[PDB]
Amino acid sequence: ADLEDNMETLNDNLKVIEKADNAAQVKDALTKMRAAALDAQKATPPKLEDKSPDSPEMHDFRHGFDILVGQIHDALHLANEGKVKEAQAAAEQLKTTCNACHQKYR
Amino acid sequence: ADLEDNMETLNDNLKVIEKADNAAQVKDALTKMRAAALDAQKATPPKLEDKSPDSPEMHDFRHGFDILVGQIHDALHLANEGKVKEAQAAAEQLKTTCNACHQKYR
Amino acid sequence: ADLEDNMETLNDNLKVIEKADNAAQVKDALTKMRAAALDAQKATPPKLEDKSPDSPEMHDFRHGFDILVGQIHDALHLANEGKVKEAQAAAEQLKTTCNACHQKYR
Amino acid sequence: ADLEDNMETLNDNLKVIEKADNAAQVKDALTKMRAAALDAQKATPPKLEDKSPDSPEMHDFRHGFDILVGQIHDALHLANEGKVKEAQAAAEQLKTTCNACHQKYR
Ligand code: HEM
Ligand code: HEM
Ligand code: HEM
Ligand code: HEM
Ligand SMILES: [Zn+2]
Ligand SMILES: [Zn+2]
Ligand SMILES: [Zn+2]
Ligand SMILES: [Zn+2]
Repeated sequence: ADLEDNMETLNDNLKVIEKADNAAQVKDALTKMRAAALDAQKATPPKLEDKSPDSPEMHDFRHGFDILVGQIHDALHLANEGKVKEAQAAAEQLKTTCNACHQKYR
Repeated sequence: ADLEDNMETLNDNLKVIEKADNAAQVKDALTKMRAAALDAQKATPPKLEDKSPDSPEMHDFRHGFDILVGQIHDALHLANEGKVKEAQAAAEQLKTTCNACHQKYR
Repeated sequence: ADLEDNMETLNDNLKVIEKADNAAQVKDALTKMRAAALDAQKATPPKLEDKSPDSPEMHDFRHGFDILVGQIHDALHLANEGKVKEAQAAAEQLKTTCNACHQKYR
Repeated sequence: ADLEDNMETLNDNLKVIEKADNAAQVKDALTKMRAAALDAQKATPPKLEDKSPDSPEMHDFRHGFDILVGQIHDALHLANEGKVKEAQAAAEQLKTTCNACHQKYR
């Protein structure tokens, strides 16, 4: 899908996690986020459609996703360890990464 | 693309890296590997077409990519730091991850 | 050294990075933070001096550092790639990790 | 402690993990390895006592530990998820990292 969609996914499951009750939910949600993130990856953001594919910006843009995915990956682990609360914390702190990118490229 | 393709990509650039001379090459090759890995991600391997999307296996399968991608990501950094040799080492040691997955799901 | 010290180090270089001008500075500062974090690691926080060494808390406490170190490591890479700005961003976003631990154990 | 010691620690718990039966053991052992690794970190290897602290080698040397610790961190997660076998696999594959450093600096 396109950015807007994967981003909608990202934001939806994030709220699902915040309202989540069981570790089952959190896991599934995070899993979708990973997918959404990995997909958002390939995309080229509007503010950067004039920049070349191998631009310092496009590279930093892609780097952001590697950070985001790495984080989800870990939060995932926590959910898998049954630790629902600290997994949610992990998800909440993800926002820092979401935001970060938004300033630079949204 | 489909697994076979992204896997071909993955294996080709790996050898490109082993035969690589300049940091420029390694970078580019690793970059391609990231793309191939991230894509291979979405795919569902043959040995697991009967297993549900949220199977312990399908999840572990996906996890391997997170490891692989993470590793490529760091190798990438090394290449960007001009450190061609240790980046190649990083690439060589990636194999451990490639193999790992192959036993369980290839 | 002891927590307070390594923590002071951590917070000092963090501001050094924020006021940093050249990539050389950022690198050096981040390098100090790595050392400081790696050291703070071994330590046992006050709120947890009654808890056993292998407590869920002492483990989570240790995990936080693994996250922090991991992040510093990557920020370091960026600095080495000459990318001073996104390296600073990487540092700023570290705080999320700093904070996270402080709620739970400070 | 000094390198030799942390290294002994590292190699001992590794074998403990290989002979390990319950997830409890694996966790505890890996935890010791982390401590041993993080400590080995600060040290200055013999082959590099003539090189300056900020040498390309001393830096690469330190980087190796960041890789090792990172890996241990993940194995740790697997143990915590009860997955004793794949955690042991994680541990076995760590050796690739152990070796790597030994060629360059042992
Ligand atoms: C889990 C974290 C994240 C969440 C929940 C999130 C959420 C959102 C949401 C809800 C939008 C709404 C606007 C729309 O698409 O119509 C948006 C847009 C956007 N996000 Fe994020 N985001 C996250 C991470 C990131 C990261 C890491 C990057 C950069 C690498 C990024 C780049 C963008 C961009 C470029 C847009 C503009 C899309 C457009 O053209 O409409 N986001 N984000
Ligand atoms: C850089 C590391 C890797 C390399 C170089 C690599 C390479 C290859 C190659 C050359 C094939 C050839 C057979 C073909 O596709 O026709 C293959 C197949 C396969 N690989 Fe990898 N691989 C890597 C990592 C991984 C990882 C991490 C996983 C698991 C998460 C994985 C899963 C598979 C599977 C399931 C197949 C079978 C594909 C098919 O149906 O043909 N690989 N791989
Ligand atoms: C780069 C991020 C971090 C910065 C800049 C930072 C900074 C600080 C500072 C300035 C103090 C001042 C109080 C003092 O020590 O006298 C402090 C205390 C403390 N920090 Fe951090 N911290 C960071 C990360 C962390 C992390 C990840 C943990 C947990 C694993 C942690 C645990 C603590 C604890 C337990 C104290 C109390 C120390 C005491 O007994 O005085 N910090 N931190
Ligand atoms: C878990 C993986 C590792 C294991 C099990 C391991 C194990 C060992 C063992 C058993 C020795 C025995 C010699 C002695 O100390 O008397 C040794 C030496 C050494 N290892 Fe490792 N090691 C590991 C990782 C590393 C890494 C990542 C580095 C580099 C960053 C490294 C650097 C060294 C060095 C420099 C020595 C020489 C110490 C001396 O002066 O005696 N090792 N290692
Ligand atoms: Zn973790
Ligand atoms: Zn690295
Ligand atoms: Zn990075
Ligand atoms: Zn993992």
